[PDB]
Amino acid sequence: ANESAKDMTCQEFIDLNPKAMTPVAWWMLHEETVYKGGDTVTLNETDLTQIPKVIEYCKKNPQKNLYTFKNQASNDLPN
Amino acid sequence: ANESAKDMTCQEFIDLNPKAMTPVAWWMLHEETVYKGGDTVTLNETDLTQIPKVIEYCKKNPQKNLYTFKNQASNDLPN
Repeated sequence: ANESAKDMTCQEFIDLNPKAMTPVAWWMLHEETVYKGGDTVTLNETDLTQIPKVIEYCKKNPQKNLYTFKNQASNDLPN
Repeated sequence: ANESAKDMTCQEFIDLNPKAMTPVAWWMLHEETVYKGGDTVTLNETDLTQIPKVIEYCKKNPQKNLYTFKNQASNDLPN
């Protein structure tokens, strides 16, 4: 266990099963959070737009880490 | 994309990468639904205890649907 989704490389992300790619995408994009400002853990329209972009941006850059794709994304949550 | 994390068979789950198995094991313990007046969406100690047990339930019962292992687990609310 714990081969590390946060250390999965982008070439490996685009090669994992497309069933389990969907949970991986939000786990990363919302960075395993406890959720702040409320409990509205639903997919937001930014999130729904980013689910394809976190895949495209990996096949476009196969050398990158999977979890650094959080740095671009705002989601909805407060600082 | 758009393969069924919600219908990954248990023989297919124990064959997915141990990197992305971790997101799927939470995702199944806490569905794409919305929360019920709390913050226990974290990898709390019940979830940390269930994440290995649901992997063990798939390799011992490889015919089951991975998401059946939610129906046993009353963890997706505050207590």
